[PDB]
Amino acid sequence: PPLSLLIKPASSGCNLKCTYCFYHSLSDNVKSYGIMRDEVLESMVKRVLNEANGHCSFAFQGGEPTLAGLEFFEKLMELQRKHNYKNLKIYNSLQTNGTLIDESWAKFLSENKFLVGLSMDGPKEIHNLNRKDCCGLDTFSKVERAAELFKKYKVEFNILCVVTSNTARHVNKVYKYFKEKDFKFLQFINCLDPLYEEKGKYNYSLKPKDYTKFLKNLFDFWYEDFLNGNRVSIRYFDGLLETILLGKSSSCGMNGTCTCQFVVESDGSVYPCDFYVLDKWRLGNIQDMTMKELFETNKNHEFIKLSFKVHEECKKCKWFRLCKGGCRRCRDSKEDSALELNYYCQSYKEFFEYAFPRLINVANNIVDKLAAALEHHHHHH
Ligand SMILES: C[S@@+](CC[C@H](N)C(=O)[O-])C[C@H]1O[C@@H](n2cnc3c(N)ncnc32)[C@H](O)[C@@H]1O
Ligand code: SF4
Ligand code: SF4
Ligand code: SF4
Ligand SMILES: [Cl-]
Repeated sequence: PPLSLLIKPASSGCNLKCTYCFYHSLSDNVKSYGIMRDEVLESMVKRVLNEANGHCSFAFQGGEPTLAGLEFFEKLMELQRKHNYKNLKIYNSLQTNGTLIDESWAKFLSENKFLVGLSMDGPKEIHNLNRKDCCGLDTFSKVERAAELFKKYKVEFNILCVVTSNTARHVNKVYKYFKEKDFKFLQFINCLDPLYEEKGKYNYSLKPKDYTKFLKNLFDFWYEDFLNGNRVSIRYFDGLLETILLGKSSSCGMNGTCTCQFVVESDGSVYPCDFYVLDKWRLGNIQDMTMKELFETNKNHEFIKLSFKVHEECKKCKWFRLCKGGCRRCRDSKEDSALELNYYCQSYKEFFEYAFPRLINVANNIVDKLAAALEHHHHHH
């Protein structure tokens, strides 16, 4: 089929220590496999190019993927050029904290048509509250520097903003900052508490009541801009529009059930979702097994099967066709247990009662522009 992989080329290694981050190697309660060896990179690229049909996608995350260094990415591009025997279209993307981006990176990413996700939580004070370096110092100016480089070198990028309780209290400041910077492709990621911990216990924790307030305020700002002919693409609202018009969404977590994301750690180990890079969900190694073999594992089958359970409340919900129960990670409360109701169920219900009337209007407005914006959240065209 088409194949899409999420690769951690520096594993969980990172130069920052964001308060809410459970992905980095120096973080809460996460082993690092170091930098992906040339041999593992080559194995992975050739395998995807031989086994994919239609197209394939390589997404580089972590950890901070720029820690693998620019040479790693140059070798990636040489492998893609040499070994794409089927002449597939290849999509490449990079999610980065931005702090190591310089002119050499910006030129490389522009020249090689990468789609970049740049993590920025809002204006200076909001961003710096949680996104601190390993010495505990500020990072916002370095991220702004990366965004300016991306603008100068015409790199395609989205902003990835984590929604903490602070974000929810200050939607106006966040939305206005991104507007001033002319960042028109935004993705708001709900702050997740560490897996299987009791939810809502940290000062940054996004509780359901906070998330309701966030969604309603953000929608009002977005809709106002829409009425005034300023198009701002917000990934969730666009996913709602595409669910309304197409019956399905391009975003994992909006379609009711899980997919195998083919997360590849730097040792070549494979996992089904980036929220689940854990030994009990380790599918195998990409050096040893085909993508089909990995997908066909008992572990993958089970991971996907667990998400098909529909909560009883959802079956009767007026918004079910719109929401579909949300992302499995937001339903996974306890180790080895059946999924519960989405943590944010109440938030979605209240937001939908507030926003559904206006959502249709925009849905009736759209068309090619909506599909194109939605694609920008997924891959470089
Ligand atoms: C894990 S980072 C990896 C790439 C890179 N280091 C960066 O910051 O963009 C990927 C995205 O996940 C987000 N993230 C980190 N901790 C999170 C959490 N607890 N809940 C939701 N997203 C989180 C980050 O802010 C970032 O936007
Ligand atoms: S920069 Fe990215 S990986 Fe590193 S600590 Fe922050 S969110 Fe986590
Ligand atoms: S947990 Fe969420 S993001 Fe991961 S595969 Fe399932 S729906 Fe997708
Ligand atoms: S709003 Fe709540 S009950 Fe309705 S589909 Fe979503 S999670 Fe299920
Ligand atoms: Cl979003």
